[PDB]
Amino acid sequence: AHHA
Amino acid sequence: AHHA
Amino acid sequence: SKLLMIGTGPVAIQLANICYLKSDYEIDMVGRASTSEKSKRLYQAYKKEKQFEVKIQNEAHQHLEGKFEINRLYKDVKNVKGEYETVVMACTADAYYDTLQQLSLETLQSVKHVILISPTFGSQMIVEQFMSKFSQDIEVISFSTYLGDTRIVDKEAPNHVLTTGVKKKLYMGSTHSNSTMCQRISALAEQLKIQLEVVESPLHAETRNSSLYVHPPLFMNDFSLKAIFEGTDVPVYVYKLFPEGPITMTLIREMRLMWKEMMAILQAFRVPSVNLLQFMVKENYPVRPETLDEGDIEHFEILPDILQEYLLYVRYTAILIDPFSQPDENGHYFDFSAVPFKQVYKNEQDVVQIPRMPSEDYYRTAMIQHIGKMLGIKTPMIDQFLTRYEASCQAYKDMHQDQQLSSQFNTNLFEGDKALVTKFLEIN
Amino acid sequence: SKLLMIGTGPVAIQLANICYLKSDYEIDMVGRASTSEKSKRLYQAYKKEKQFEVKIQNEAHQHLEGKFEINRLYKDVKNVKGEYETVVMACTADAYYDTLQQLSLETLQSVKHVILISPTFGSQMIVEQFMSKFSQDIEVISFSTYLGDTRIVDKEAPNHVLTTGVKKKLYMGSTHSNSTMCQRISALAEQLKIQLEVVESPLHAETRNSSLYVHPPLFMNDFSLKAIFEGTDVPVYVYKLFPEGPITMTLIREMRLMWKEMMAILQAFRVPSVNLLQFMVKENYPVRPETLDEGDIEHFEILPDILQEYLLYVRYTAILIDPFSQPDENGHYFDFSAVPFKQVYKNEQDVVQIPRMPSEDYYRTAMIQHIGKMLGIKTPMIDQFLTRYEASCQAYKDMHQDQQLSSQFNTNLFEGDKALVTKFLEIN
Ligand SMILES: [N+]
Ligand SMILES: [N+]
Repeated sequence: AHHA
Repeated sequence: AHHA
Repeated sequence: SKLLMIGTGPVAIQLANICYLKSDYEIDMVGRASTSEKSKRLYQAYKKEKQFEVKIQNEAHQHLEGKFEINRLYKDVKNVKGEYETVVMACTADAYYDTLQQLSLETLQSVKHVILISPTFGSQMIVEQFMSKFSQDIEVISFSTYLGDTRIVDKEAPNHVLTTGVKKKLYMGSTHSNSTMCQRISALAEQLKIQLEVVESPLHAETRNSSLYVHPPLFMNDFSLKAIFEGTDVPVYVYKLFPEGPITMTLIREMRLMWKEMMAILQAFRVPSVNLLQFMVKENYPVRPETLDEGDIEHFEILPDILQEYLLYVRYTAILIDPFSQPDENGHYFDFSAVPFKQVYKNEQDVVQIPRMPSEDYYRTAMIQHIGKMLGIKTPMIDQFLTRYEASCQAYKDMHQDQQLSSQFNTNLFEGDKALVTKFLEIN
Repeated sequence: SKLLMIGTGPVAIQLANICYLKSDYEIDMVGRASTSEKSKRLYQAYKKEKQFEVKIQNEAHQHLEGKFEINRLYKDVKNVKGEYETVVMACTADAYYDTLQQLSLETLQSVKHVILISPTFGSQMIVEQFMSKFSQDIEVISFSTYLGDTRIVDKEAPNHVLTTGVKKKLYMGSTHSNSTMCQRISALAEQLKIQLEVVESPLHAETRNSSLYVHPPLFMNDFSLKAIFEGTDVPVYVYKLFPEGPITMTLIREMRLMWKEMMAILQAFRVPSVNLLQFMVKENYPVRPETLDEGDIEHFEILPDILQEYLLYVRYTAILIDPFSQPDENGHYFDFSAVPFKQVYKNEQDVVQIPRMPSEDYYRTAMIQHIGKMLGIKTPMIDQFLTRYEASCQAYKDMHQDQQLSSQFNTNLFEGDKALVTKFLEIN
């Protein structure tokens, strides 16, 4: 889901 | 408390 | 030694307590029950207790607190009679003219000093030019802003107010250099532990108000005008970045542009320029040393346009939170930017009002626009701000024909004020 | 038609399933139980079930799923015997040389193609130059990045993996223009519904990886290095603004500087420049049209320095949240930037490891530095990044003398890799  |  | 205090809001009460405690004046206050349910509750509350009260939140400000009575609370402006040496205007700047013009000739001829507590740029001019018909040597004093934050906790006891904050620095100018009244005010500020820079003119002081430069871009754009006039699907916030709020590169550019148009106007009056960034960061809300370079803050005014904008954007982003608040155990700080837009609303007589933001900025900006024309300075950014606000007002009238609307929705307001500025600038 | 797949992590498994389903190769995989408890659990799990499995989360990616067996899982690199036409490197780029150098001469002489799945800038050069002692016409293929996001849900079943995302665009180059292997890979990408731009060279493809330009400034600064090596009083976050995270005007400038040093290096090899902003915004994570001007995105590379920085800062601020997520009823979006820093940690044998961020960026940046010297291009920003990382490593050793530490804390690593790049650049 988050910034990678 | 907040920005005024 | 009679003082007439125009206004019955929190500001008026704080100021009235200061006069009561620290001056020799007999104090009369004036509201407007003839046109305000707020004013009527204040009058009714004062009539009942026979006392006003200022409380404080931070004991740093002890010297501002107190219970007091005044000599006379007038119910409406037109009731005022007799002679007053000093008039203090603790109303909003757009009412200065409309209020003085209701006083009697006898009252108006007696006045020596008009002290403007929250004037806009142009207020002294309006008020000096007006009062000139009645007085040969009227002294007009402008402050940059009110000294702090004062409010009513309880709407039902509006004679009891609470001062929650005091500003770090204030500015003041008089039409009369180093007058007795300037020096008295300076000694008073010292007694109140409030720093006060005396500047060369009222106009100089009127320009040291960050809101002049910042509120118009923040509130007179499509995003904000929608939030205030139409509403949103989910709450949005004044100080947040798009889409949570209006702040955008576009908005920051509109602010720089407006600031520069104002700096051109100020160069005309030979008033020093305002380092908007330094003001924001050293006088209003601080940021961490790591966020902005001290050289960039100092030299802001001569930095390239794109860099001035970058620094403004960066400033706003740095106060998304209060970086000096205590972070919680997940590393999260106080959400300092979560300030909702106040929407248009029906008063208790079902009349639609436009909130202070941007009601009052329309007046400020309209006056800046009018100075600009009279000086032959172009103000395309200002003009657009005003056009947007007028559009939103017209759109509301078309959309809400079954609704009773305040005079704030009308055009073109402020004719008297404009005529006086026109006259003042022909004469100098 | 034998393929040797170096690696047993999630990436290797995803790729192995693709080969199993879509190619004619017999697949052997190689781990490193001789030096890795992770590798040993994978080997033990595969031995037990005799199956690997890829699941997907989004049914858009059906064609990647499957249960499969391979021909042979090797326990360690040194066990590999025989001939393989194709070698796929699904390990980290810093292990390419160290791994190939453990294969037998017989194996190394047989190889026709080495396919590098997550190479850094310089990887093809290292690998081509190495393999040249054994082969006269080795073909080396570099991708920009791995095709997606694959992980293990459950550490105890590491033969079962989950592909959660697939990239929008990938790049690929070969030492051999429009080779059979390029065309096969292109047809395969089409079958997998993955867009693949074929570029002129492996080096061209290696430069289309946003992480090359972004990770070094983000992770090799005092704020981040402290968070990874020492820890913080409260959790801090990789993508947040100071003080919640490292992002600062200073950090954004360090990124622009690093990007330009890299653009100078690329002009030397006559590889096109990379529009870092366009990449970030059109290929990685989109932003709202209101946030950035389409002209500014398009023309980023020729805009003034201060403006390039402003746009980068603005980009990062715009993804503090996911602006395309569903806001909740208070107007709050998903906290997309709340990514914690992984700290140094003890493996299960009590040896301190440095996490992938910034372990792997030290290697990438060290190679960029070494290309730079050999080309006579100055890289003062790069140099400083490396110096900071070396300082933090040395500071950890001084501070943790009672602790067993991995070889990652040593200097100067990568001698073999550096020698090969040196040799490759003397020859061209
Ligand atoms: N503001
Ligand atoms: N990033």
